[PDB]
Amino acid sequence: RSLEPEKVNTIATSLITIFQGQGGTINDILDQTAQLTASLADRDQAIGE
Amino acid sequence: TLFETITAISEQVDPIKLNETLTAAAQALDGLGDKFGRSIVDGNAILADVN
Amino acid sequence: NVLSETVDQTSPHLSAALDGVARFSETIGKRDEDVKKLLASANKVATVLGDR
Amino acid sequence: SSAYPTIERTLAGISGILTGGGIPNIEVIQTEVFNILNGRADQIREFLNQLDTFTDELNQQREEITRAIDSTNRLLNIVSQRNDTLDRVLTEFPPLI
Amino acid sequence: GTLLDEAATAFGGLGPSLQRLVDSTQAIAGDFRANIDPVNDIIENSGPIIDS
Amino acid sequence: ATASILNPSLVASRVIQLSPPYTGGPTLRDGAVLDVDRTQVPIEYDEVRNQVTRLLADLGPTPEQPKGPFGDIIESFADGFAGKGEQLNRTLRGLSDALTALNEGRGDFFAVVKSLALFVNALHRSDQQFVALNNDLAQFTNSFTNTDQ
Repeated sequence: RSLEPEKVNTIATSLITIFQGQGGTINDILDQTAQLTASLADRDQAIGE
Repeated sequence: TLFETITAISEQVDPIKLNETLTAAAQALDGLGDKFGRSIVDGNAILADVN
Repeated sequence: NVLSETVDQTSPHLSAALDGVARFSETIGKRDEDVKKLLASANKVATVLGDR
Repeated sequence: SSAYPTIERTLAGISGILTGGGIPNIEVIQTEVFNILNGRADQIREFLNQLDTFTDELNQQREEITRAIDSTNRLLNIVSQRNDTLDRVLTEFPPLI
Repeated sequence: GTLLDEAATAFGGLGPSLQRLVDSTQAIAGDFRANIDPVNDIIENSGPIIDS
Repeated sequence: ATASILNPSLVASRVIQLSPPYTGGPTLRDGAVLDVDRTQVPIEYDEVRNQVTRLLADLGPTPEQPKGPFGDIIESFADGFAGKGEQLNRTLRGLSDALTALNEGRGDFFAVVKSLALFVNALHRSDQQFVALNNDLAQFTNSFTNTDQ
């Protein structure tokens, strides 16, 4: 019942349209957010105060 | 040979862990899948206005 | 294949992002009541400021 | 010495996976995933692009953000340690004004 | 086996927590879009006062 | 009613079954005609064999992809997420906690936003007036503090 053709085809085409060549973009997002959140978390005591 | 291969595959699934993983994934979006997509579109508009 | 290659590409840059997001989220998540009370008080004060 | 799995053992393992594995949840999960991706693949792609832009811009200002955090911390510490004077002002000045 | 073990470790009992995460994310994003003109005004007009 | 042809078992006599049992309302009168839009046929063994062969050939291993799409995706997910189970669990818990805390104060936060918007939109045009005011205030309070007493 979960192997219905319409849902599988729509999911597959959408995943293709979304992740086509976006490895570099996602790597950049991960690195930038890692650096920003580490910088913000180094001020845990400051934010608490 | 086909039965041996299927058995070798099936001995690795360990249905307890698969069951808890699938239950967590199903509860994660049990009733909000259109809401999350509308959220992504709304965030797209937000970033298009903020950047 | 697309999912396989995307996971292959963006795997080495994942653990650092997970750790950073976890730490920054725990910075606020262990102060839930304080944040909510702060937002309520800020709502009162800012409404007073904006009305006048 | 060994023995090939029988059809009974193979089907028993498959049935164990199918019953004790939470298979019905899949037909929910996939369904909801469909609702996420129905007619919004282009918009999710451009959202990924704009999120990259936004996160890069914030990372370019993380030093200013932490400097503002330290500065606000110091100012709020001083005001908190003078809160008594703040309370006295709020009690006594509005009637005078 | 390794992937299923990792998925079990990552998604042990996070049903309610992930549900709350997704609901909060969608609500915050929708309300933020509904209130984007005040955010634009704050961003583009708070600079002059603070700079002065 | 929908007349469907059924194959009860591996070897059997196929039968026409009227699927919806009668519960009332109008009834199937004599001489009625059922078109193709309300009839069904069994799956047939040839179709099963054709689809099984097609899916095994197209989604199976190839010389360029020795493990096939499913083998490659499970290998990439197993190696790309090795040792990140606990970290992902902690990140998801923290993110859920923080986002729930923000969502419970979402109305207050956006009330703050809508009020600060009016405050700033009314106080932004007078930036030079504010600089003039601060300089005038310093000049005025300097007039009474030229000496100590």
